Amino acid sequence: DGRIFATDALEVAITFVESLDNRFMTSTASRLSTVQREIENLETRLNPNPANRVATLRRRISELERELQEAEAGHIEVLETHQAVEHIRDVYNLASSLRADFRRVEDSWREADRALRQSIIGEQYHRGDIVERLLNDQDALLNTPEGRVFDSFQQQLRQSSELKAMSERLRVILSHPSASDALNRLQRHDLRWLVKRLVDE
Amino acid sequence: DGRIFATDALEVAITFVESLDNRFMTSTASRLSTVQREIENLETRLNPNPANRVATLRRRISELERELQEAEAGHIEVLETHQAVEHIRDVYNLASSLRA
Amino acid sequence: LTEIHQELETARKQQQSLQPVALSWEKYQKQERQLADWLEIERVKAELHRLNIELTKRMSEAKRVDTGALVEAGADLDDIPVYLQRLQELTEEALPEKLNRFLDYLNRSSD
Amino acid sequence: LNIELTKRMSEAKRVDTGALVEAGADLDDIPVYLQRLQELTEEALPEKLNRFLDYLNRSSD
Amino acid sequence: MEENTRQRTENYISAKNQHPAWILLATRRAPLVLSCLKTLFEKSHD
Amino acid sequence: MEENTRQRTENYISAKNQHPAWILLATRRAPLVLSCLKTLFEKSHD
Repeated sequence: DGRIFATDALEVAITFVESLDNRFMTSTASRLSTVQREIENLETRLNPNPANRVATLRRRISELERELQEAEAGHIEVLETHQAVEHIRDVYNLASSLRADFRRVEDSWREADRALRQSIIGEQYHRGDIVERLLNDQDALLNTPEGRVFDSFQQQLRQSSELKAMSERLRVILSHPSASDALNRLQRHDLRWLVKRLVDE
Repeated sequence: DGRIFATDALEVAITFVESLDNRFMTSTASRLSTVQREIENLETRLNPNPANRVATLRRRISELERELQEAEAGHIEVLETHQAVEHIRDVYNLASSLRA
Repeated sequence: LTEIHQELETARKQQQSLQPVALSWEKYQKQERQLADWLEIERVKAELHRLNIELTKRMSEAKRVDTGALVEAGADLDDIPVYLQRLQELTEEALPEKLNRFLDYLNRSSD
Repeated sequence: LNIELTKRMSEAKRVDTGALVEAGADLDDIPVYLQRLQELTEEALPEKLNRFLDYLNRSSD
Repeated sequence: MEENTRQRTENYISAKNQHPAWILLATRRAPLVLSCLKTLFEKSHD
Repeated sequence: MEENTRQRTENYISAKNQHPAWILLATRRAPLVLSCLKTLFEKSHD
């Protein structure tokens, strides 16, 4: 169009330079609990046994029930000045990774367009592998590698409720006094409008 | 001691080179649910209100009990082949990050 | 490099052979659905006979240039799915990877 | 059977070097192939083996 | 087995000589191009 | 405000000329050293 678009190669290089200077934590107490928690659901959502999903599920209520009984007595635990900062930083790093491979998906479709045209050009019976793809109204560019992960990512993103759910929680978190200590203006602003840009991207 | 130890600069360069070739995706269906849940638990464990936590855990117990009621009838949902692969990849990436 | 180029050329030939099989399978599916909806008939059955003849000829051609995966299956209608899968598995991953590899090694021996 | 025939017909076209290239792979083409077979069983094989043996004796000896 | 250590050196060399990311970094004018490109794409993605 | 685009180019140039990682990447023998060091440190961390 007369315009230059970034590719994954540029995004990879930019990532290296940005990480070159001070970069957020990843070997933290947080993101260790997160991996604890991520492994939790995966096995609960992976076991084919009905009973195990029964067994592992009930206990969570038992543990979940007990905590509130403590809560009713006024046993609410504020995290810390420093612990909250780390959790905010970890959350920022995890969220920021959601837009990492948007460029990579576009590259795949460009290549798929490249490969598809070559097959049409390089195949000696064009009449066959043209109608089979023209009469159809499917994607015709079905790059099932990154490009179908994007299709799945789209389905989760388009779901309402939850997306507005984060946006309110984010501004709640960005409002915390320790949040300004953890992040800076640029990082705070980027995190706040994160869901908006994800939809635009 | 006569031995060479790596520094953070070398680790950064090695990370860049390794990510140069094919690398696991983070803009996936998974790692979006993961961020949902992480922000959820951060919000629940950051609030200073006792009553808000009361409500949060009570709602979670309600949903969890409903899920188990569904499970007892044999309503266990295997994720998928591709979905399982994606979740495994996301978990691998998240864990591997720990030693950075 | 020549070994890699031979791998890529075989993959390209396999995909080129497979595509006509997918086309003919789609046409067979259309005709079979028309016949099933109908259930005069003899003409539909003869069309299905011709389409199956073309199907099996394409299957034999695809098995012709194959060097593996299609070896398990046979040139019969019940083996259509596997062939179809192979085609996808090529257009996705065999052909691109191979191609990339080739375009890498070519520049490794020259530049 | 028709399917079977055509498949074997294809196999023939696998190995022929132009003996039946012009011919197709349809039952209408059955006679052509048959004729070729008889030729391969009448003059081609015998006379060509005789030529091979004559060469292997005049040469190599 | 050193193949993983002899083949791997090949991949790095090929990556160094072929990947746009590494090529751009190794170029003696890398900071200028990256700074302009990063600034350009920071504001707009269309 | 262009300060974030001029100071940033300055930071990029400084990193390119000073940071061990970028210096190593830009060096014309980067693949060999990187491969050797990665192979060495893959097995032992003491």
